[PDB]
Amino acid sequence: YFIAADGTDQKMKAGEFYVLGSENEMPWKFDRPYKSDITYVMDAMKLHYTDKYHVELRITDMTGAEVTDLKLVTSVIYEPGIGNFGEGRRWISPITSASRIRKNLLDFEDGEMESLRNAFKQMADEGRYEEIASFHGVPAQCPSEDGTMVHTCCLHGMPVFPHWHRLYVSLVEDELLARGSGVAVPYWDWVEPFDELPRLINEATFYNSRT
Amino acid sequence: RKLSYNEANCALPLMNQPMRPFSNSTANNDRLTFTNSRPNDVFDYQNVLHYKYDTLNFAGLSIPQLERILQKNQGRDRIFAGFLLHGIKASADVRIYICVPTGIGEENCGNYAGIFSVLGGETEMPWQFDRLFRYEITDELKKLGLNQNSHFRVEMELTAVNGSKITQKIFPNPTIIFVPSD
Amino acid sequence: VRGNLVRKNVDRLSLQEINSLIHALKRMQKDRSSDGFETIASFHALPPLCPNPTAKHRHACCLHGMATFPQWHRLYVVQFEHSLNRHGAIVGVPYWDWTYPMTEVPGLLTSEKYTDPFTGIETFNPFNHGHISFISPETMTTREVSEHLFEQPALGKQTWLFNNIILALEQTDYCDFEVQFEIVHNSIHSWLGGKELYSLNHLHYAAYDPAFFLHHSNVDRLWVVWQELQKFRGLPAYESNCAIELMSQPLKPFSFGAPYNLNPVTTKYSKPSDVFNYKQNFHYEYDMLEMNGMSIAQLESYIRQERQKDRVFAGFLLEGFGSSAYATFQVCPDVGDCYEGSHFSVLGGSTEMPWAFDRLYKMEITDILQAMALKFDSHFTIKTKIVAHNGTELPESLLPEATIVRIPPSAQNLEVAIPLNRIRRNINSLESRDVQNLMSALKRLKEDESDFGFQTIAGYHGSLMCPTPEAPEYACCLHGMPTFMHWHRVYLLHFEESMRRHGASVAVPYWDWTMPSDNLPSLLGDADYYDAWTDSVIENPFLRGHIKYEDTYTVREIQPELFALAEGQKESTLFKDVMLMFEQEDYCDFEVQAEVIHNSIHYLIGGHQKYAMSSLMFSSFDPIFYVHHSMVDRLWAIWQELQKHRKLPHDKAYCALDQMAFPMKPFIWESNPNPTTRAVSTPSKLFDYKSLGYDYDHLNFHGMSIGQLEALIQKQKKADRVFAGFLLHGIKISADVHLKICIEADCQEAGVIFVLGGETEMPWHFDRNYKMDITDVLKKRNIPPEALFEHDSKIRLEVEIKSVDGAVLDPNSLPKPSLIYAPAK
Amino acid sequence: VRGNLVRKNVDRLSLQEINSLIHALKRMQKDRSSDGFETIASFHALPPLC
Amino acid sequence: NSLTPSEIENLRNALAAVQADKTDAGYQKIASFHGMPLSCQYPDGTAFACCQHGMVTFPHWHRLYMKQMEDALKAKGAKIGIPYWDWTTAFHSLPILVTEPKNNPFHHGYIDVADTKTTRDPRPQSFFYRQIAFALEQRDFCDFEIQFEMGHNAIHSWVGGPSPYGMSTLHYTSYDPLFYVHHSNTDRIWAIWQALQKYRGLPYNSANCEINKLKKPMMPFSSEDNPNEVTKAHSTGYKSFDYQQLNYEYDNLNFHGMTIPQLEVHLKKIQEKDRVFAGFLLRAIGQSADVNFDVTFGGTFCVLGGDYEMPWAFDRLFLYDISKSLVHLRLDAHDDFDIKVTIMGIDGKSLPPNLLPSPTILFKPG
Amino acid sequence: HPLFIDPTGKKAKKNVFYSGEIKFENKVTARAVDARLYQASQEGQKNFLLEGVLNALEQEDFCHFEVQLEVAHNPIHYLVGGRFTHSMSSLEYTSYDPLFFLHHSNVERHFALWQALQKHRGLPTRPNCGLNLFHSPMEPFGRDTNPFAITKDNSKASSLFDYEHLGYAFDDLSLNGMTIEELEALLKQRRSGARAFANFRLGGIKTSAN
Ligand SMILES: *[C@@H]1O[C@H](CO)[C@@H](O[C@@H]2O[C@H](CO)[C@@H](O[C@@H]3O[C@H](CO)[C@@H](O)[C@H](O[C@H]4O[C@H](CO)[C@@H](O)[C@H](O)[C@@H]4O)[C@@H]3O)[C@H](O)[C@H]2NC(C)=O)[C@H](O)[C@H]1NC(C)=O
Ligand SMILES: *[C@@H]1O[C@H](CO)[C@@H](O[C@@H]2O[C@H](CO)[C@@H](O)[C@H](O)[C@H]2NC(C)=O)[C@H](O)[C@H]1NC(C)=O
Ligand SMILES: *[C@@H]1O[C@H](CO)[C@@H](O[C@@H]2O[C@H](CO)[C@@H](O)[C@H](O)[C@H]2NC(C)=O)[C@H](O)[C@H]1NC(C)=O
Ligand code: CUO
Ligand code: CUO
Ligand code: CUO
Repeated sequence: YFIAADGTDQKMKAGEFYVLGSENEMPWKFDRPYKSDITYVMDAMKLHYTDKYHVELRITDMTGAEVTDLKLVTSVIYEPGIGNFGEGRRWISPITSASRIRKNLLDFEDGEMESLRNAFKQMADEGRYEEIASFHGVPAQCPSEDGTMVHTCCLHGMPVFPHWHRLYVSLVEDELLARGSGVAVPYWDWVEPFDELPRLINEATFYNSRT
Repeated sequence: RKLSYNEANCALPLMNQPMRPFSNSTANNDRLTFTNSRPNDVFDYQNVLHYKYDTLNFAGLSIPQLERILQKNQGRDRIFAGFLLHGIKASADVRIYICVPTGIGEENCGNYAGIFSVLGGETEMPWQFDRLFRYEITDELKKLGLNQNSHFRVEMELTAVNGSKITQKIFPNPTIIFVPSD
Repeated sequence: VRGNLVRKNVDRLSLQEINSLIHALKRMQKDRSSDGFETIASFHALPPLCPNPTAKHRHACCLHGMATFPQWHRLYVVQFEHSLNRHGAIVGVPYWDWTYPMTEVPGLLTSEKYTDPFTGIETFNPFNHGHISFISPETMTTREVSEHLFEQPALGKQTWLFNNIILALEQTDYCDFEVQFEIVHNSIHSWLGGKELYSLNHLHYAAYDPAFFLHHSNVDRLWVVWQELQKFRGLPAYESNCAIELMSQPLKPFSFGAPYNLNPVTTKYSKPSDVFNYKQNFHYEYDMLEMNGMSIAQLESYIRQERQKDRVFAGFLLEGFGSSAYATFQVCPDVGDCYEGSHFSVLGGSTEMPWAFDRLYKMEITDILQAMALKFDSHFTIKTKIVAHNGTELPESLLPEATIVRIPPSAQNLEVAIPLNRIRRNINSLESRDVQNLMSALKRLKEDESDFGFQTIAGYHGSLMCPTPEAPEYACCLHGMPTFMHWHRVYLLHFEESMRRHGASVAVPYWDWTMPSDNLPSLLGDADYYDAWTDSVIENPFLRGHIKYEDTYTVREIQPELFALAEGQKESTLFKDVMLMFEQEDYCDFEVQAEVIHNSIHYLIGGHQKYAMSSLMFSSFDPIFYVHHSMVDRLWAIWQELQKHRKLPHDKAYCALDQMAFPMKPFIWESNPNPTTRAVSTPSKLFDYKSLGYDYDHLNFHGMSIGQLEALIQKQKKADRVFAGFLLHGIKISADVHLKICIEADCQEAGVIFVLGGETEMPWHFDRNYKMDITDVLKKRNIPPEALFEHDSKIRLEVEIKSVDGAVLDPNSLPKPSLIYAPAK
Repeated sequence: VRGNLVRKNVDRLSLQEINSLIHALKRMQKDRSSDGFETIASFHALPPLC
Repeated sequence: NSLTPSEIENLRNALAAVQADKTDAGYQKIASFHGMPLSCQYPDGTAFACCQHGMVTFPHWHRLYMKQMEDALKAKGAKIGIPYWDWTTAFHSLPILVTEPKNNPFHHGYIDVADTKTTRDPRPQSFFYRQIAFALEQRDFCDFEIQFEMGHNAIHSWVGGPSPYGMSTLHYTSYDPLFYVHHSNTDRIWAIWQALQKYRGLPYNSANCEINKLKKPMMPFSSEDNPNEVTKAHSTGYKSFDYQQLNYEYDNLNFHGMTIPQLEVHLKKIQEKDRVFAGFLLRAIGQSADVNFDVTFGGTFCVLGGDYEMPWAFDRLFLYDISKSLVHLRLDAHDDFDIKVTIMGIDGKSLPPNLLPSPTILFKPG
Repeated sequence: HPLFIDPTGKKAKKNVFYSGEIKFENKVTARAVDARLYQASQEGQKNFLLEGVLNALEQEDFCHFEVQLEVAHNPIHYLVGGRFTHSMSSLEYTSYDPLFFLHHSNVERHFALWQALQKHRGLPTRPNCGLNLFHSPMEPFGRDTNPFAITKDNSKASSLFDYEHLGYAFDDLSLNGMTIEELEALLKQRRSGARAFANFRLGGIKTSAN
């Protein structure tokens, strides 16, 4: 079965299935539809589920010759995510493809800190992290539109401010884990009042147990 | 709240242009950030950037408890100061003072209400917030026994990160907003 | 004590009233006092006095591009008002409202000369123009009229001002109101002023043109309307919660008690906070607080309906520059073709006090995006070109590039004042006049030989005419599938239109067969009636339809069981069947239950006959068809309401998206009488009935509110139930399936289900099985559901299907039932 | 409880009001029932019933 | 829940059956004991209400009382035991059997003494879960009971509301079919605990505090005029601990989704985080009232009581965790706080003030 | 109803009884029923139809029976026909409506009942009233073109006093479940007492009237 639009008209195969049959097989018909998800090919066509798409299929027997004709496929169901806490779902923390856990800096342990330090030191020893800071920093890499002038690349006036830095913290963490970090980049909550700065960043030196 | 979370109803034409340092083939060679450089790509962090936070509760409050607090906050009469901000070529601290008129003659001023910061650098990309930033001055007015109806004005004192060259009248005068309780 | 002055509409002014106005202005124009015209015109802008009259450097006086703009100009009009009232005007300052579409500039504004009817002397019309004293005695204001002033409503389109005036009046926040409001007002300044230097488009000289004060009399009126709206909404009308800071700073030059302002009242209320209560302070009234003839009530309704739509806006951030200019923005997709978006204007001069809006000025582009066939999150941009008064194109760098914001629909109930003739009512509630109106209308329609006629529309269902004529080899009706409801909804719509076309002031009634009925309701039952207006006796048009190509009238052989199905009264089988349908929280699950019951009634009123309601091919020719289909449609509306009451989807459904997109077959074709049913051929569009222009009075099942329905629905889910499942499909004929449960070889009737069909059918297969609970039947035989799982006793279901023409009876071509156990959650 | 009908001045009518008026009278002019134009017109004079 | 028809089916008839025996009680005598009509006498023979709440022997009396009631459906197709509904598990609505308006024996009872059927007025993570779990946490029996009784009567407060004829009142509660069914559950909770102990090697069919009182016999179950031999046999305190010789069984003593062993892990798991509790002294008062806490909301809990009830005072404090309150105010058990309370009567009024003294406020690590 | 449902599905046929077609001039005869015809109401109006024939059944002359029978038979024609010109309401077209004959089978059945009652005891069943009108063959039955000989032979009113030879019989001819002796009991004991009557002098007014 393929999905076709009215426009091009261009098609994309949505997969196949086999139904088993013989000459004297038991009379049978489903009281339920066989569902195949077909969601990927839909997004691949840049085709929203509302635009007119008629569903088309071709059927073959075991030999080469084509069989005609059928079949009722007039139903294309839309399955909403279980997580969006919508009309049909109660509030449930959605299960996601999430690898790394970022945790509170205060909840860190003696080992997890030394792990994070050594991993980042390696990132600092090699020329890497300064290169990442330079995405945001003062050497300007952003000269548009003509360009008269070059600007710092980070976006601060926009509503897409969080998006930019959401990506920044992602980039540094991804490179940090590859440098063997035991944990993802932690958040430290300034929202909780403190008389001093965190262990991790405050003191100029730490005792390294390995060396 | 049943609202948009992985999408934005707000300023749309910004959401499809890829982040300029990340979208650039150089120097971003990390394929992860490169492909997902467009603002809409990075909305659900978990599925795309494969990370999570241990708990998404704030100050020890589960999210239902959070919205409960937030709703109680809206349950009372509150008063705000409106700030129209934009790109200076330097970062600065602006402090809020509540100016109270003295009976005879007219007079003023200084009572410390709050502080907030604006960030910047000489070569930053220019910008202008198209809505007011709000600061709740409600409790400070209460300590002055003041009201939304009572006579007063709000003055900002711009101290930049120089420590010196205390800045002078960069932003429109603070607006005063009153939100009555529901 | 004198009594308030009334600000009349211009065209309403009488010859006496115009006269006193024209002579009064004549004097205050010649008046060199500070009560005079040149002097008051000085208050606004160019001969500046505003920082204070003594300043070395001065700016323009009036407030513009800030929250207190309405207040300043309110007080500025009463300044001009009090002058000419003391100069002998019997009325307040007239307005010309742009709320109504414009065909022309008002007479007292446009005609250069005026003749006094009473003294017969032709003189120069004082309102035609104004003199600018300081420039030269020989210097007058001049005007240029843009055709953008005279726009009239199109098919779907509406005039710029109308859309944008409502857009302002929609706002609930004063500052959000003010920003939208001012720019709406800016339009006339540009449209009457034009590119002329001494005009209304120049901030400097605008007040020197006398039209300024008539125009702003309306600007003031709009604020009073918005003020009135806020009172209606239970909001602060006479106070402003935003920009509180500005409501203290007094209005110049009005604030000067000393020689510059002689008005005692204007000085006293120079504070913008005091400018609010116009009737008590400044003593003036309006004749009518109306937007284009709408009451403030009608206004808010329109407003709330528009808030239900899915809308998207172009946002503009405006910072002020002298001089005045107008902006044009276009909506441009990724492909090169650009479409024209709307346009707006700013008012400015060189001496203006610098101004910046702290919010976005919104423009609606939602109607334009739909024309461009792309949604809100699709790739599209906005290019803006702004030309000055001068007028050279001003750099795109001058104003920040536009933003775009989509506001989601707000799902909540509305009034909504629906035309009396377009509501569908319970057939037993109809008064004698509705009955007579319907009958006269139906007789004419059946007599109609045009395509609008009864034969033609009845031919849409049971034919023989599905695409493409003449290929079929097909029948053209939609069942059984989710799109079944939809098709018959347009069909019923199509019927309602034809009714109205012959003078029906009554929408198609619904007959409630779920209530106990001893016989068919009289409107449908009576054979003939005596007209008084004609001495003739004529037969009820609802009784039978004539089938033209078959040369036979419809027949109604009523099974005694039809009445017996609902004799509960609340224990009635029909009640139980429908409540089980209402429980469904999926649209497709709702549909099968809905249509099976629909087939039940079809069968029982015209049973065991060809050319009857029971036979699918000819049922539409019997007039009660539509009345029945009014009922099933209402049932769906109740479900939609039930669905909206639960958080579940009401306006759309996630089912057969393959069908919902494509529009339906008999209606689309170019050979269709009315264009309206053609427009709504798509199933997606008829999902909500209100948008189609009709409504049911009322929406409740038996004596229960919707909340009470869900309560009784939940209660049924709190008990254990046992269903029999029926996968159904199209046999080439109508049939009744009798269900018997057998505890042993002894069998008793468990229930019955009906099937619609005809020789010319559209082959149909259901998506799931229709359900019917025999739980109460089981409880009657004292076989608790545990025994269903027991090997002994042995129990079975037997089905005897009988053809529409008895018996015949048919060997079993329908799948055998299934036992489904639903434990309470 | 249904709000009072307003008798407006003719020249004051908006396009929406004019339109709904045109279509109403058009139907009631075609309405052959007693609530139609012809029958209501009779109440005044010539086809007499008094 | 999980009932299979006609399992439901048999019972109504049985409940129907005893609605009038009505000789033995038949049901009204069986009702009186918790209910209003006077159970017993001081030696001066003055009216008492032979209700045995407020004391440590609280469960036995009831757990029995179910029995008396339970026996009463005897061979009337009393084919299974009185069911229990786990009020711990959060619930949008009340349970059917006692809801169905028509032809249902569980809707209401009648009262010869008042000429009326019962009236009930319900009033608005799961609160009871948190409240019960604590009770389970405890290891002393006495410590357990105070929480066990208070968790319990929270429902007699909320099911009944403001009707004298109702579950909120001591006087006529016992009359409403809802009452036993709530019980099975209360009893079940107790049983679970016993299993808990047993798991922990603490005494379960015994109890070291107080030796005083378990030995006092219990009327009416004492009384000669109780024509059931069994209850009298265990009329005592110390008997009635082993419910095994009753003889009944609960389908499963598992708190929702937990093996007993699973349960201790849970509690053990809870116990990690340091908590903070408030404990009140509660003591007899004729009326029945609900009490609402404050510092944000800290509330709440209810006390069951009626006219002519034996007076009682708890030996120990009643604890209610208020940690969520502190986080709410962001306090550290360090910053110091005012614990403000309120105490409404079941009838519309009137929140009279203590009465109860002052709440102590105590901290548990951790 | 205007349509007859045959047990066989088939096609519907205009049921012959609803409307008789008037072939000369042009069709048809519908009927505007008057409300008086239906008296199922709780007490009132009283059954005036019954009282009508009940009043004729009491009279023991033929003349008196005849005038009271004929008047009592008019309500049906009037109330069924109603304002409509072509119907039972006028004697000009009433015979074209099939209900006419279903109506007159009853009034003849009443006539039989009366002769039975006179025969009960002990009075003539003969018309002693219109002797001269009895000797002429009543048109158009005595007409030369009569399809049936049985009516042409009995076309004289003289030979129509009895109906046994006319080849028909009624199943009951007892109004409202009353024995011939039960009816006579009511009749005879409605005769007992002081009475008062509205005396009407009637004749043709060239129209039907109430
Ligand atoms: C995508 O990124 C690439 C690089 O990742 C970027 O190209 C870079 O552009 C910058 C900006 O011009 C180049 O910057 C150089 O920086 C050094 C100092 O670090 C300077 O010596 C150079 O010029 C300086 O002096 C000039 C006067 O003599 C000044 O006018 C100028 O502003 C500097 O101060 C020089 O600018 C850098 O070499 C490139 N690198 C590469 C690899 O191209 C590119 O612009 C980005 N593309 C887009 C579309 O954003
Ligand atoms: C630090 O002080 C300097 C002045 O010595 C400020 O510099 C000027 O700032 C204004 C804007 O306020 C600019 O228009 C001038 O071009 C700046 N001149 C120079 C030489 O920098 C600077 O703004 C201050 N920065 C901070 C953070 O206060
Ligand atoms: C027409 O108008 C524009 C602006 O009104 C004039 O240019 C402005 O000149 C001032 C300096 O006096 C600048 O500050 C503005 O930036 C200029 N314009 C804009 C739009 O920003 C222009 O010179 C005029 N040209 C004509 C038609 O005479
Ligand atoms: O700096 Cu750009 O991010 Cu905080
Ligand atoms: O307001 Cu001053 O301009 Cu129309
Ligand atoms: O009409 Cu298509 O079936 Cu009811």
